[PDB]
Amino acid sequence: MIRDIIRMGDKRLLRVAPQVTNLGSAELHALVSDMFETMGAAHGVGLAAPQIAVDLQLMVFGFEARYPEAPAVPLTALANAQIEPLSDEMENGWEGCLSIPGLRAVIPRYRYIRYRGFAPDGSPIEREAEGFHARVVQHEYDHLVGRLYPSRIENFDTFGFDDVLSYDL
Amino acid sequence: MIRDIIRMGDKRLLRVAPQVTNLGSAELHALVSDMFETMGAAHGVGLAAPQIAVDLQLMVFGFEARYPEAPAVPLTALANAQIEPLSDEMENGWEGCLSIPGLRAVIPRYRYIRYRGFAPDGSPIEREAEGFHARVVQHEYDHLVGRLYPSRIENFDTFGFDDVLSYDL
Ligand SMILES: CCOC(=O)CNC(=O)c1csc(C)c1
Ligand SMILES: CCOC(=O)CNC(=O)c1csc(C)c1
Ligand code: NA
Ligand code: NA
Repeated sequence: MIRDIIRMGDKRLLRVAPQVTNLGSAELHALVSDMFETMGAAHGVGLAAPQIAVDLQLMVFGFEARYPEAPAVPLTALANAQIEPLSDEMENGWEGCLSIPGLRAVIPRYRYIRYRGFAPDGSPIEREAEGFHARVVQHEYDHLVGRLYPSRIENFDTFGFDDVLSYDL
Repeated sequence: MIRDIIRMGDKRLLRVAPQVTNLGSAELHALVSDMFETMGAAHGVGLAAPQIAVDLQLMVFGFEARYPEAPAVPLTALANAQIEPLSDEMENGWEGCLSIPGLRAVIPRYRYIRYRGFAPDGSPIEREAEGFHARVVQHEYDHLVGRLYPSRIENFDTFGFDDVLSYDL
């Protein structure tokens, strides 16, 4: 089932979500399937559970094919994500958010991370990630601690409506 | 004539506008009349010339009657505005912007200012202003130096879509 995505301004996006504790359950599997369905209908590249007003440490992300420079990111559902930078190096790049429709900004992120957590069937996931793959997971992780991209913008010249911006990163 | 209001992302909002040098002219008077007409159709409380893609130090503002707590602000067209705080005191309050439709945030502004400049007929204007009157003029003045309200937000919990926010200032 497609779920409504809540918009910035909704206090439910500002919460610190608790951990997932029903790994392997039918209920988590249904939630995850809704999330992938919801992300897909919205043409997203990542979606975090608080964006459908579900207070849990859970995100889905990935796509084959709008982010032209971005290589494929495997379709992944990750519960209880933890992230650690693997270098100090920051890289700037474009982000939008389905809870902030119409807009985008340049945001600095760590270029190189490791992330760890669990797949919905309860098996561990741990991966080193870089570039857009890494950015997507850091952006979704922010949602789980009640953070959205605008509080991360450094250059406000790059923040604007997607159909109007001509900032050349 | 109603002019298109350009949206955030348009580089023309990021310019430092030059001064008005045609005080008393038919051309300025027509521009000002368009501005008041444009602001009115959009139900604004202030509009700055760069928001209609006119690179000039010029703003219109004021209204009898959406900002419930706000008393009447006289209808005013101000060219070559200069602003000086009359106290260090900051006050938080809600702002939106016609170049950023759908959104609003809490923004700190000086509670008490003086502003000076010229009416379109070339006579001097100078006024002490406080509260919402003061805020409106500071917000429009920012447009003349290529600044929009998001680069002034301190509390990102208060930034969101007008139909969704339940932040209680
Ligand atoms: C209609 C398509 O909109 C979008 O996908 C806008 N961008 C995102 O939602 C996004 C999530 S993580 C990240 C790095 C970007
Ligand atoms: C549709 C009505 O929208 C608005 O008026 C949104 N707020 C403004 O544009 C504004 C200009 S100065 C200031 C303090 C607020
Ligand atoms: Na919070
Ligand atoms: Na600028």
